[PDB]
Amino acid sequence: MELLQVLKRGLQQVSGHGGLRGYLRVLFRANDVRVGTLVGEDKYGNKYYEDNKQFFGRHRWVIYTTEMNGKNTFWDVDGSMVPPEWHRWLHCMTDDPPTVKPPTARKFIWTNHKFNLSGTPQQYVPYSTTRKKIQEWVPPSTPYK
Amino acid sequence: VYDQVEFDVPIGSRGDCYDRYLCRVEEMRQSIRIISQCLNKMPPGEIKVDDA
Amino acid sequence: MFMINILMLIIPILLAVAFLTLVERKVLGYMQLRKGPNVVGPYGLLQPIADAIKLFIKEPLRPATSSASMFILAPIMALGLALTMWIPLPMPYPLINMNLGVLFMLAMSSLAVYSILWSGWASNSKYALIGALRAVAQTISYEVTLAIILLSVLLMSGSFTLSTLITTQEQMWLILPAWPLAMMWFISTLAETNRAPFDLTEGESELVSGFNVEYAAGPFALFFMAEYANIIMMNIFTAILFLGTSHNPHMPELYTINFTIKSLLLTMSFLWIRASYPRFRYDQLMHLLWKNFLPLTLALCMWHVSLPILTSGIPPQT
Amino acid sequence: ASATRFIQWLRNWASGRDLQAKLQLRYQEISKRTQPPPKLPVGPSHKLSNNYYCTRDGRREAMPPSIVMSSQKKAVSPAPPIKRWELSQDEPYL
Amino acid sequence: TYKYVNLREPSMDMKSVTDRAAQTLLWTELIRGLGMTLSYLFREPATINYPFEKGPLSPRFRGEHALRRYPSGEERCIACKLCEAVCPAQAITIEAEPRADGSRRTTRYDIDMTKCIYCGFCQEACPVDAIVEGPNFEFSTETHEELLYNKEKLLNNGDKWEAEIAANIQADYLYR
Amino acid sequence: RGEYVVAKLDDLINWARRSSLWPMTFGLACCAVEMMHMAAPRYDMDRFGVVFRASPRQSDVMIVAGTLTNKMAPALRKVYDQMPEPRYVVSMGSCANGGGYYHYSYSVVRGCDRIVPVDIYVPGCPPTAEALLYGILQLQKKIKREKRLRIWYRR
Amino acid sequence: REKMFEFYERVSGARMHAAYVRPGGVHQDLPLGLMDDIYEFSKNFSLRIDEL
Amino acid sequence: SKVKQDMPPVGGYGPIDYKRNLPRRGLSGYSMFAVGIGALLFGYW
Amino acid sequence: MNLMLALLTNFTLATLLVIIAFWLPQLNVYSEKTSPYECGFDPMGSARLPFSMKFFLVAITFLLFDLEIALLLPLPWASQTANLNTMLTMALFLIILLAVSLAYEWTQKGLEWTE
Amino acid sequence: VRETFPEATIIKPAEIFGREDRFLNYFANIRWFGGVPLISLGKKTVKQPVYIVDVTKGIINAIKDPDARGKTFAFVGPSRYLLFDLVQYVFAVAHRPFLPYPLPHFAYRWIGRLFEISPFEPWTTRDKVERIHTTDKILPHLPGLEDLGVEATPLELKAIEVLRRHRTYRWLSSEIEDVQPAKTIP
Ligand SMILES: CCCCCCCCCCCCCCCCCC(=O)OC[C@H](COP(=O)([O-])OCC[N+](C)(C)C)OC(=O)CCCCCCCCCCCCCCCCC
Ligand SMILES: CCCCCCCCCCCCCCCCCC(=O)OC[C@H](COP(=O)(O)OCCN)OC(=O)CCCCCCCCCCCCCCCCC
Ligand SMILES: CCCCCCCCCCCCO[C@@H]1O[C@H](CO)[C@@H](O[C@H]2O[C@H](CO)[C@@H](O)[C@H](O)[C@H]2O)[C@H](O)[C@H]1O
Ligand SMILES: CCCCCCCCCCCCO[C@@H]1O[C@H](CO)[C@@H](O[C@H]2O[C@H](CO)[C@@H](O)[C@H](O)[C@H]2O)[C@H](O)[C@H]1O
Ligand code: SF4
Ligand code: SF4
Ligand code: SF4
Repeated sequence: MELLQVLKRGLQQVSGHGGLRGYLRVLFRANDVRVGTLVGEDKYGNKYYEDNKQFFGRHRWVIYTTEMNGKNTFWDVDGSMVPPEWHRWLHCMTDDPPTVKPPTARKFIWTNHKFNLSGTPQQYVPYSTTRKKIQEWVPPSTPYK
Repeated sequence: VYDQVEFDVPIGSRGDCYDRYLCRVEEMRQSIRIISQCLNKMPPGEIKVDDA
Repeated sequence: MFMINILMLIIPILLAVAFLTLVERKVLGYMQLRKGPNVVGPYGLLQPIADAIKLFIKEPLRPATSSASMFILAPIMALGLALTMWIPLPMPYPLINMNLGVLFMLAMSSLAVYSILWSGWASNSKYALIGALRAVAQTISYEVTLAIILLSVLLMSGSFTLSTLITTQEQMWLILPAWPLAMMWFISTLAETNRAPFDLTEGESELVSGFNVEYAAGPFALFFMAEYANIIMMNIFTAILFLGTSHNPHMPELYTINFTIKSLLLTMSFLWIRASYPRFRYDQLMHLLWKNFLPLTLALCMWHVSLPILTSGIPPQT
Repeated sequence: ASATRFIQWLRNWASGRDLQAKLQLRYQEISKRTQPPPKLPVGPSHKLSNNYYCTRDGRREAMPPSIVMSSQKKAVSPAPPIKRWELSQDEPYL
Repeated sequence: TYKYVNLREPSMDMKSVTDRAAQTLLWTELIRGLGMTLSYLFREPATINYPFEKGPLSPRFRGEHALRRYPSGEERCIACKLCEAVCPAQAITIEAEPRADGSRRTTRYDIDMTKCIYCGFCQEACPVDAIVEGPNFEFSTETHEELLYNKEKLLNNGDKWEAEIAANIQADYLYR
Repeated sequence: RGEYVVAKLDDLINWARRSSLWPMTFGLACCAVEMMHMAAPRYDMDRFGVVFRASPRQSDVMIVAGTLTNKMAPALRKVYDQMPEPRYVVSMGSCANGGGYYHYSYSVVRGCDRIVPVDIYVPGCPPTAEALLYGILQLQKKIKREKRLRIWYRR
Repeated sequence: REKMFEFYERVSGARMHAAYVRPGGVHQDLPLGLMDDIYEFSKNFSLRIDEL
Repeated sequence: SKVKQDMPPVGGYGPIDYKRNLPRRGLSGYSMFAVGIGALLFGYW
Repeated sequence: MNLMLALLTNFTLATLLVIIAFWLPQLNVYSEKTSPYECGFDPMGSARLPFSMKFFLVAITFLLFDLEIALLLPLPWASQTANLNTMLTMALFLIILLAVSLAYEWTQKGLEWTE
Repeated sequence: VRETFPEATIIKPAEIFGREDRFLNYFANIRWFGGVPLISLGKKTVKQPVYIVDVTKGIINAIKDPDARGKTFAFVGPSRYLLFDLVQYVFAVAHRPFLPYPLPHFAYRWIGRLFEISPFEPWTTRDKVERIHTTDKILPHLPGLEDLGVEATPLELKAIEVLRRHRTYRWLSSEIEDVQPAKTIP
């Protein structure tokens, strides 16, 4: 009976997440208990998974780290936490993960990725990047008059 | 290249919302019919006019 | 002990109503190839709690043009009468055993219509008034057919007591000998509860929100709870009328389990129907009842007066 | 694709169609998200000779309108009457 | 060629007339509609688990702008102002002067991201691939001012996103 | 300790409010099409508790999804004022953000923030449906950070 | 519609406002693999019309 | 190298349906009414 | 006493929820907020203006038909009579006359709304 | 303030009326208690309320006016009213029934403490009762709004703007000229 096999698959998911505690963690953090193949992990702690039997769109996913750049992200996660090298693979712009097709290294590329900083003291504030256009006459500092 | 593809124009008989709804549904089917011919008859070559 | 019995009636009703809202959103979601709530609590189980708290800490508005007293009265009437509709329901024992329980439910349903009329009129705004007058049209459409449909069924049961329907259906569901009446009853309950494809007093795509368009926050929540309470109650009424459950006096919980399953499935069918059909035009609803159900209902009322007499199967008075 | 046999039968029966043959969710039949590089062709003007621009200059062939009448025999219509359409042979009536 | 969408006369034989009466009285066609929504209830939903799963995109996707560098670290932009000229929204503002080493470089490069229509004309017009639209689309802000990008912001975007941008350009430059 | 009690009550009202955001059924132009795709099955906004309701009396969020013209500006302000509080405004797309392609037109309001206060700006022309969803989840986190009861306690 | 938005995005980089058809032709040639995916979409679409 | 762009497969793509297909299901009108009356009579008895 | 208690509790509970709704939330009342709703534009004319009823004749017919059910509701009890010959004839007579009355209003175009 | 910052401009407004004031709105909100209590029936108190926009324009001119540095201004309205006449005008403009009754000072104070119990924003207080029944000082020696170029706005022209929302549906549309003004203490 398939209805018995379905229960085993769902019961297997509890062991695939390392017990009930790990299962409940992913259930409450990501609202999804599927088990996939660990494609890789980035230096911030994000873990990347695939299951190619899932339909297109659900076949790749990230479990975000619980802390990033000194911020607690156990409950507060956002798509901007995905670093650029994994961003391409997660959005299916490429087939190759950065574990296989590493990005080209440059001396100016950020070593540490930053998430969206709006609403924090690190937010961007616009300003004019050009210098003063008109130089004003400065009167002398002595009374000759 | 619409003169090179075969499709049917749906026509209503009562000029009401229901007939106009049927015409739009049948136009979707004909669009799929046209798309099929475009997929098979796509030619090679450049995609903008060779005139810089 | 009776005061405790009352609280063990209306608190569960309110909880069932809250979680019906989740179920409708999930059921509609999956029929629409999506999921519905699945974030707020696991599988969305906390979603109703967030909505209720949200509404009751939201600012209520009394419109400048509104009739203050009637504006406040109407939502109180809606919820208070929605709860009242439950007290005579045999599940299998009623909280209040009534001689004319069916006649009590008809009267309480008629009174509840005024919570739509007065809220719409008291709002003093055009979309609210249009919604209220649609309720006048809706009641005119279904009320006569609804009472006569009940009469025909009660000519097989013999009384207006709701517990007698349990006795009547001990051997066989009444849907067998009265499936034509069950069909017309089912549609009438959809019109009675202002449900799709008869959701005209609200008629979102047409009237924004119809009669309750000026209501916010807690007062709005009262109308919402009343509506979903009536959806469940009307489908419990249907289960008792046509799918009677067997009652073992020594194991009354077996009745309750069986009767609850039937009530849930009938409630699901309301959600199913809402996902499937377009909306009637409110004049077309009137013509449905008066030109189709009423002729058939009159004929079947004649048939069910004669059938017991000619078959010598008249039910007992007691 | 993971639906059990019973569920496949249930929705097949309810819909009245064999839904498994034309699923609306995409799986492995789609194109790979990495593709080999292209090698696009060039157009008809990519030549090293017999290619003077003046001989293929569409813009310079445009002319001002032809003045037919200004204020400085059989009757005609703008064009022949339109030919009557034919009924479709693929499916004349829906 | 044309076809009629609604031009058919129902058969008036006894079986057909009784088939239509059953449909009217027993609601057969309405029951059929219930079957369709029922079949959908038991289909896997199309929903993806955002932000843990993402909608697919291609290398051509036009997102947040960035200013790029050569492998040496020098800026690609040489202040030609082609992007500023072509911008359909006039969202680009540029000032330039000789750099302290004589290089032709900008002293202002602003993109008003609330003017911009994200059309990609600027990256088509650029002769050196200096200005691009990157793949980022998750940069909503809390204030309007945060979307008025100056050159420092755009260079940081390039440094932040270059690893992905260069791989995307590699995938699509033979189509350009 | 009152500080502890008000802190927990803040979490509850914040959680209830962000978990049940009901945007007003209100859209202006092409950005409203991407808003439809956020309600469509792939993203299913309703799964976050985000549900459109037509009446402003029953709405918590106004998503300004499209160009705001001078002729439309009074009606937008009207229906925003008729929203009970707390209420939030999400500006979606270049037109709503600052005028966009039509910034220099004689008939266009250069940003909806001249008419109403704005909590989140979603960039794009249009923002993708995912971009809009990112903006809604950003609004949720802004509501999560609110300190209404903690500030009242220290008044 | 969401699947057809992807076709827009794959040729132009935009889901809606492609700015792809221009005087002279189109902006860019179809990426490799696009016509197979359009064919896969079109194979099943008529069934979706049948359900509507 | 040779030209390489997106093209149809050599034989063309497989057939694509487009014509309306709403299959015919259900019992005859006679059979449905006969079952309905049969249930009525069993109920009455 | 049980019935009266049950009614009092139901409407007391509803009234309490309305009291909480009005005294719990933070209010911010001003003119534009409480103005009547008409899709963002000011209403033209009062909502108290007459609103023509196009089904006025069906509404009046409802009053007469609504009273027929009051005559018919006792039918389950009347079926307990020994005088079933009279009761059945009179029961059918009333329903038939209701059907005739419906047929008349139907044929004379009384169920069609005024245009 | 005058000691820490000798060059400060110090502005001394009377009770300020406006849409979001706690003045005209305060009187109009007494209607929920039926009658309107008043110390000595409001015949012993005089007020000279000033419009919010006048105070605003006076502040803005003080910033731009070099002569305003180090000065102290008094911003008062054009007219002085008896507290009884003012409240009577408020209820006339709002078309609410006006039932003034006398309440002695000690009684009014006791109720003031009653409303001070509220941990939120008290509807009234003992201190508030005192200030409402305090006579508005006459300070001829101080410069006023006219010294900064502002022309004081009469309460008769702006009361409807504040008090229209305090009416019922019956009286919402009543025009500005329908109510006769209040006796101004010449
Ligand atoms: C189906 C039934 C569901 C019912 C659910 C009922 C809600 C359950 C959750 C309760 C959470 C606590 C309520 C907090 C919400 C308060 C609204 C708010 O946010 O205001 C912010 C305000 C903030 O005020 P503020 O002083 O900081 O500034 C506001 C003024 N301006 C605009 C000028 C800045 O908080 C308060 O003022 C008081 C907070 C008190 C918290 C304790 C609540 C006591 C409630 C009793 C009120 C007394 C009247 C009786 C009401 C009935 C009593 C039940
Ligand atoms: C021994 C002799 C015995 C003598 C007695 C014999 C009696 C049996 C034979 C008589 C016929 C029995 C069936 C009667 C059922 C009622 C029929 C009916 O009124 O429906 C027809 C109605 C007509 O409307 P229309 O199709 O638009 O055109 C009419 C033109 N004037 O069309 C409609 O009403 C359509 C309704 C639209 C709303 C439907 C929305 C819900 C649809 C799903 C419901 C599924 C049924 C669920 C039933 C559950 C019951 C628990
Ligand atoms: C517009 C005006 C329309 C007027 C319509 C009037 C319709 C009347 C139709 C006849 C209905 C009654 O038909 C009649 O019913 C009674 C029972 O009630 C039957 O009576 C039979 O059974 C009863 C018991 O039930 C016995 O007491 C009686 O001795 C026996 O004859 C008659 O055998 C039958 O002839
Ligand atoms: C004793 C109870 C059982 C018996 C049933 C009692 C009710 C009988 C109702 C009979 C109605 C007959 O008279 C009715 O008049 C109108 C004329 O306006 C007829 O014709 C008109 O109405 C029908 C439906 O509205 C339309 O399809 C038709 O185009 C229109 O001309 C109806 O087809 C006819 O049914
Ligand atoms: S994408 Fe288009 S609108 Fe935006 S800066 Fe570039 S050229 Fe201007
Ligand atoms: S970004 Fe490119 S196009 Fe724009 S000024 Fe610099 S070099 Fe020129
Ligand atoms: S921002 Fe772009 S997509 Fe949105 S309304 Fe304006 S032009 Fe249309």
